[PDB]
Amino acid sequence: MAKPSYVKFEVPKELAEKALQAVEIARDTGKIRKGTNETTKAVERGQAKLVIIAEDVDPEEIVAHLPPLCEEKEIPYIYVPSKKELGAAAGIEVAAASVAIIEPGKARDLVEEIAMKVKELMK
Amino acid sequence: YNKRKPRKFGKGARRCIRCGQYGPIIRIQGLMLCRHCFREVAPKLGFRKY
Amino acid sequence: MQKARIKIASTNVRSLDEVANQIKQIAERTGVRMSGPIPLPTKRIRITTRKSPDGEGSATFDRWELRVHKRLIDIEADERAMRQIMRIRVPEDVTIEIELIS
Amino acid sequence: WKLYEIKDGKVIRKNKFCPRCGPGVFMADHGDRWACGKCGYTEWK
Amino acid sequence: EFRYRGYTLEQLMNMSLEELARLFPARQRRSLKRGLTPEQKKLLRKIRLAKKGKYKKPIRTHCRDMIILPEMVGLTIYVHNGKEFVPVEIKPEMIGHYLGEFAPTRKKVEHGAPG
RNA sequence: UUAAUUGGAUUCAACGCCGGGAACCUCACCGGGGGCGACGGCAGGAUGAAGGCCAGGCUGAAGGUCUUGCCGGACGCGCCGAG
Repeated sequence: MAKPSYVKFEVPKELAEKALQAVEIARDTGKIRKGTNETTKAVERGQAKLVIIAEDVDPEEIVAHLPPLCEEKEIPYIYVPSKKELGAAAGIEVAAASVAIIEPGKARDLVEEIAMKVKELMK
Repeated sequence: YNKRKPRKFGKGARRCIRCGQYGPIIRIQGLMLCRHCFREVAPKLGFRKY
Repeated sequence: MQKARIKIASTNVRSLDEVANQIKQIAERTGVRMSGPIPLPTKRIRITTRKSPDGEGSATFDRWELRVHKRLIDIEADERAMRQIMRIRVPEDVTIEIELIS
Repeated sequence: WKLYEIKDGKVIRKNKFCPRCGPGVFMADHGDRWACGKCGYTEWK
Repeated sequence: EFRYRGYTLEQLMNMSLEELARLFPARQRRSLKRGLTPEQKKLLRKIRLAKKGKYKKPIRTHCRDMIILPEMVGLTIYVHNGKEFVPVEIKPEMIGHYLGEFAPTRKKVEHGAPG
């Protein structure tokens, strides 16, 4: 299983789990924008503090624009091995292709860590 | 589109307070009551027969 | 000299008489000239309506009435005298309106 | 999201931003005009 | 030739709306002074675009109250009588009259055997 | 008679009666147009509106309808029970 073309770094299992946990915590006690349209809208608006992107998305054009945009706007972005897991972390039955944390809520320490652990990935 | 047009005048303008009928409404000093509705509440209002 | 004019309007006759008597009894206790209660005309609201809810049968009419009575009490200027009138217990059906004429 | 192309690390966008309500509003590229369908605003090309 | 208050149809053409209405009776002139309805104004836009050729649709209408002016002359318009749009063609002689006058809505009543 | 003149009322006790005022409204008639149908289940969802929107055509007109494409940033097509 070759990684999708938009992939720029390999996320460890623990780091993906922490990203999903931050998504859950930001849903509960913060704000997460669900769906890639609102993800791009917030990242363009600059209100996103982290971007979680699925890896098993069959049409890669949905998430082909998220890595370079995120590197353009200096908003850290992280990957998760499944969009079903991202929908579960976001509390929506449909598979959440991507999630944009606006208010980390009680995930701040995680996101601040995750971003740092994202900041070592492209290095 | 579903909003009734605003009628200040005409039979449609005034509706009975109690039963809402668009027909006979008594407006002597601000009742807004259907003529049927008046008979059952006149004693409550203090009206007496003489 | 300054005069205080009190209009007392009510459907109930006896409540009107009670309030007027209360003001009167306050008057000579306070020792201030108090012109006697003048009973103005009693206004008679009359409403005539057909009895029949439907249209069938003989045409019959019912005439309902309100008689609202009104008395005028003029009193002279003494702050003690006009202080003792907000303390009056006033029944619900009686309405008092007090103005001040030079 | 299909209205966001990206080339050489910068995002090109297939339509204009409507100035009346700031970003987040794509609006019609009719060829002859930049027509905004949030309120009917139209800037003819 | 056709004359209206001592003026011809083409003479009527060049008169301003106020002077034109001054030839109308009190009812129509005062209706005009009070202002046409917005729907009447939309119909006026329609008929004026038709007279310039841009508006090629067979022109209908509901505004029975639209008072005929000299500018409607020579055009076919279909007024709603309540069930369908009866057609009328505007000759010069309808200047000073309402559309609803020429849009029949009640059928002819004739008399048969009593019940 | 009418597409329609909405219905009730039949002597005493139906016929300036319900209608106690019909240009709209009243309105229940007729013609035409437009929007729905609470709340549950089946299915969908958000991948984005269900609602509005320029330029038009239809449409009396009404982004109602469609060409066109936006929003709108949020869950509501269709069938069944039931409203």
